[PDB]
Amino acid sequence: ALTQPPSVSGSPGQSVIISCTGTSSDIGQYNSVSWYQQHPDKAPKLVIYGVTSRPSGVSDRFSGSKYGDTASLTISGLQAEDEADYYCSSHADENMALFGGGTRLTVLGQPKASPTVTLFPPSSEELQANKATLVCLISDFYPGVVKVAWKADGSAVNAGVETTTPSKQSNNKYAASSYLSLTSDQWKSHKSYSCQVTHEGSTVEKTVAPA
Amino acid sequence: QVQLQESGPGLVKPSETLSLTCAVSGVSINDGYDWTWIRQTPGKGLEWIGYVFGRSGNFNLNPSLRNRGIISKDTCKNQFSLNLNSATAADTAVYFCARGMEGLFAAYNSLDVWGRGLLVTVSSASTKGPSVFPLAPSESTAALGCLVKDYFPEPVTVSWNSGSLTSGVHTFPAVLQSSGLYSLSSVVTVPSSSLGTQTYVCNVNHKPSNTKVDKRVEI
Repeated sequence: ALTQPPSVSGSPGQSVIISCTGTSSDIGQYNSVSWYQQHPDKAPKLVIYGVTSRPSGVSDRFSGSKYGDTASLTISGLQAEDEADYYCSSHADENMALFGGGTRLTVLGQPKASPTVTLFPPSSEELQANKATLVCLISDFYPGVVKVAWKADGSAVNAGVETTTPSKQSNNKYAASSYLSLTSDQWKSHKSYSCQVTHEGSTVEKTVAPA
Repeated sequence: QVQLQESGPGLVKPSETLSLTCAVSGVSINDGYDWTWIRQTPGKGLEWIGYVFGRSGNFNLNPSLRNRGIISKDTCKNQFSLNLNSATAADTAVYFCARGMEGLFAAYNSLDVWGRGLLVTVSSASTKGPSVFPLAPSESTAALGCLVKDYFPEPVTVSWNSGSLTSGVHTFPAVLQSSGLYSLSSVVTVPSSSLGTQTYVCNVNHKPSNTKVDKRVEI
């Protein structure tokens, strides 16, 4: 591949240089480089084409350069709207193109927020098949790391559990979810279950019980 | 407008062929546009696969995938296609189609229009359709939801009241179980006075199994 730094960070209103280092037979030999912006779960957006040019409607805040076998993107006037993975690509010898390994741009100093936790019991439609699950949904939080644990009758549960790696929403805050998977006897065994989520040392807890 | 959209099987078995089409709107497939395929192995970065030159029908691929696939253009349907033989687990990725903007040298490097992407999964496993259950309030304050259990492969798509709802809807990323089957959940935040005054239903579609279903969150 072309080589990029795995991640880079910058404060609001600042400017950042994102770099892609290839070899002489791709970045060097040809004045054909481009940059793409990718928000998660969405298609890449073209940001610069050739070493220098911008598509229509791409903001004046983006510019491109090349020196020797290396090329770079400048983003200036950082908004949180600029938080994305950024990919470089260049034409390569005899009718190819090559991508760089990608780089994740973190825009620092955004307002923190602790999770809007929601919790639901098994459906009565579900436990009629004598299998039962608890659904805990974790929404609108930043920064994006969470500790999360379940309890049965106020005591900790360490089997039958799965939890997502967190995911960025449209609004740059994070979502996640946790699931507890039970038989109907194991649902009925306990008069309440709780999902406990801890974010920046502050704790949100949500509680559920039969009927 | 110029629009592209991917089509193809969501599941492929090891050492089959994986095929995809990209249907082109608003421009002729013959307009000379470097009709390009790109993949993104999930959370592992972009790969360029290759292109078709619209007005000559010549094609070229990535030196890993030439000698194993072709790309072609269909003049009758106004679309282009990737055929990628001897499929392996590594070929599991989101596949995108794209347009190289007109008349650049190496325009397949400078891709102005992109398609939505289609996840293709390579597995010896079987497709399995979802089990769909409603989630209903008293026990979370204003949110309805739905649960979509133990399906394969990815993805499943969800909507509320047949697309009458968009505001206040949020569908969560799935989680992989140890069984290799996935599950996910969807919610909609409802103005609490509306419960039983307005009907709430979720539409669900796991197309790799042809499973389309609708479910009543019956208050």
